[PDB]
Amino acid sequence: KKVYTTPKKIRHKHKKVKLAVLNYYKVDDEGKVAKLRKECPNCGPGIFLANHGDRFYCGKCHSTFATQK
Amino acid sequence: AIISKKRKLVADGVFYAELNEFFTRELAEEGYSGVEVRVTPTKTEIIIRATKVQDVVGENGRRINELTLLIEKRFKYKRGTIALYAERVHDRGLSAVAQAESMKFKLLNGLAIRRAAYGVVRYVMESGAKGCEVVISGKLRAARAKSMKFADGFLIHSGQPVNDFIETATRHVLLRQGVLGIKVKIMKDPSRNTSGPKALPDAVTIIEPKEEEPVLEPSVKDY
RNA sequence: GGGCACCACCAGGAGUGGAGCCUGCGGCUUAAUUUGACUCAACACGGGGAAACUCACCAGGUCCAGACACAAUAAGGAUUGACAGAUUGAGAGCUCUUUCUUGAUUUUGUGGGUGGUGGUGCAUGGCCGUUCUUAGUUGGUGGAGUGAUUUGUCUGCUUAAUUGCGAUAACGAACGAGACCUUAACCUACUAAAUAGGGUUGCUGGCACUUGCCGGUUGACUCUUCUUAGAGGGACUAUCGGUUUCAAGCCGAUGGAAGUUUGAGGCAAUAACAGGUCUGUGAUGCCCUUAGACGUUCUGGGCCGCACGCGCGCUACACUGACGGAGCCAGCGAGUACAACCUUGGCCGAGAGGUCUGGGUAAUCUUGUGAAACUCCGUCGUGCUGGGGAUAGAGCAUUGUAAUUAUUGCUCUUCAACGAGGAAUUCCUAGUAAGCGCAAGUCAUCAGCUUGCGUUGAUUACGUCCCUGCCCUUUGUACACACCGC
RNA sequence: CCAGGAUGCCUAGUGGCAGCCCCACAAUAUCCAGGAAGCCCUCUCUGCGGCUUUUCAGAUUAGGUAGUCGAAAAACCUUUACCUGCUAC
Ligand SMILES: [Mg+2]
Ligand SMILES: [Mg+2]
Ligand SMILES: [Mg+2]
Ligand SMILES: [Mg+2]
Ligand SMILES: [Mg+2]
Ligand SMILES: [Mg+2]
Ligand SMILES: [Mg+2]
Ligand SMILES: [Mg+2]
Ligand SMILES: [Mg+2]
Ligand SMILES: [Mg+2]
Ligand SMILES: [Mg+2]
Ligand SMILES: [Mg+2]
Ligand SMILES: [Mg+2]
Ligand SMILES: [Mg+2]
Ligand SMILES: [Mg+2]
Ligand SMILES: [Mg+2]
Ligand SMILES: [Mg+2]
Ligand SMILES: [Mg+2]
Ligand SMILES: [Zn+2]
Repeated sequence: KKVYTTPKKIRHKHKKVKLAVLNYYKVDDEGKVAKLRKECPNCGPGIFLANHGDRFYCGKCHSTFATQK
Repeated sequence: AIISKKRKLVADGVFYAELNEFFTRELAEEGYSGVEVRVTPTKTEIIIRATKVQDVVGENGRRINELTLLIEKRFKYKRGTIALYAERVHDRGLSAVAQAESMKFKLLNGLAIRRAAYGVVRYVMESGAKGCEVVISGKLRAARAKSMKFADGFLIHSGQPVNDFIETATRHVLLRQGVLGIKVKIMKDPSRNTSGPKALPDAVTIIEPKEEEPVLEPSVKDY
């Protein structure tokens, strides 16, 4: 057979940078809750917006926002 | 449904072939030989010839039922329109496929091959073949391949007396060292063939003549 | 010495080899122009006419399809997903920009599989090819040998044939050949038909105009010759003549549809070959490989490149023609409902091809596939000419996602080589050869290919061992891996 | 690769529908047998296949030996030959 080419640069699947008990949401009083950012208009509450410099999206609908918030 | 008649026929044939193949694959332990398909209105009768009929059956409708279900799944039929039956084979030794299967099984088990072949031949003879032949091909010891032929009686090679008379049976056998190719030809006796001619085309048996007494006067015998 | 064969030659035909062009295969070239196979038995073969797919090759990227076992994270996430533009060949989240999703699938290891048009056909199966479709092969007694063995299985003559007749330590047998089977031929003899064809007659069109001629209509009635295709017969070398130990047979006349094994095939023994195929194969041993794969999968190419060799092929070198009209006749087939098949009939278009409509799942419709080569009357007359059609340029079409490295078709234009091809060598013996087209196969689209089909239809043998091969016999053999020997 | 200059019988032909109208058959020698491109060859304008090599390998296959092929610098214009592979109830 013919020899393999060998440029060098390999690309692996990203490990994702997992993070839980994320700093979204808050509570001040104790009794009631204070939501941070916002929930989805398309789907029901529980899902939360992605916040960037005048650009939003959500993951349950893979990524489908446009309007600011 | 509703196609060119010839095309339909072809399709049916293909289906049958597939079924046969499946049976060969699956009913190895059971010692399957051949299928018989009767396509009437509503119901379709799938008859199965195997050695271990009981095994095929299971325990009053189980394995057979499963098979039926599988068939239905394959070919878009409904429950009721397929009917399987597992029947015995009238004389196993006259069958060729069955013999081949048996041989394969023996090989798998681990028996002296030549001896096994001889035994098979003997069995065939007992059953009542005019003659039979077994070829076992491959690496029967050593790396170099050999063919091993074991035969008894007559063996018609040429002509139409082959499709009519000789049942053939090929079957590969997988082992640790490699593959063994088993072929079996069983020349059924003409008298017990039923379908087609009951005798060879070249043989001309002449009946024995009957004696008479000449003269004994002119005479008469009136009523 | 004796056989046999148009894969041998005679007697002839058609040729190929030359010409151009197709296509195989070398050689070179190229990232890569994937590979298998080289006397017959490699070279239009791999059903291999590659536009991607196919595909194995190259440049590049994607994906896990890493089964299962066992631990490291075990939700303070295992890993799954992810629009936006840069990114990217690129509306490949391929990612690095991102900060949202996903919930224990996984995943990180370690046993363990799995896939591979990776390797090895000189590790195998099966299938195929070839010795060989030649006439060869075997054993049971019995005889000859201590024996391996031998005879049978053979001087002769026959036959396509170890086919027979004969002669005979051989007798009777089996396989192979033959028989067999399928098809191709005959049936005014049967069984049959508005899915096959006719006859009378109704209505009905035209004629001559007497009653007669051609028609068109599934209007009626009836038939089975042609049709089909069921069951049977029929050919057995039959009758006669010679010829041959008056045998096997062969040769000639007669009749007969048939007298070449009636023609053509299908199958086709023993023993084999280091023949081919591990690129048909969830046929497979072992090796290799085995998560940036030699797995897969996308994307763009490539098998098609050209100083040049050979191999199948087509087109022509014209006057037995060319071109126009006109005449006008086959047989094998094949053909869709979950697809897009064959596609008449009507209109548009010089064409190709478009359109509307049908008919057909098919002796019904395409289809009488009114195929060509042919036949008739005219135009050019033996000039590289109107022979010949290559290379060329342009446009018009179609197939498909994609046509440049013209896919193919059509339209105009360009008009090259080649005045029957040297040494060589192929094929052939009758509905054959050669010509001619059709036909399916592959097929979205492409025929110069192929398996068949019919149409037109000859010349010359009907022998021989000169060559070539093969077969036997007798001989010789320091060979037995067997002359590529020793 | 070449061509005829003239001493001459030529001969105003013989055949096939002679007729002019085409076909074929008939005219010794030739004297020269001569000219043009190519012509054994040697230096140049200084060519691409040798020289060794060192790196490897393609492989050549059933296995192996000896040679050969492929990518990198220096003067000169073959992939074959040969060794070795297998047995009874
Ligand atoms: Mg690669
Ligand atoms: Mg026989
Ligand atoms: Mg036969
Ligand atoms: Mg041959
Ligand atoms: Mg090609
Ligand atoms: Mg060919
Ligand atoms: Mg193509
Ligand atoms: Mg594969
Ligand atoms: Mg493999
Ligand atoms: Mg082999
Ligand atoms: Mg080989
Ligand atoms: Mg004896
Ligand atoms: Mg002998
Ligand atoms: Mg006679
Ligand atoms: Mg015949
Ligand atoms: Mg028809
Ligand atoms: Mg011209
Ligand atoms: Mg082709
Ligand atoms: Zn959403």
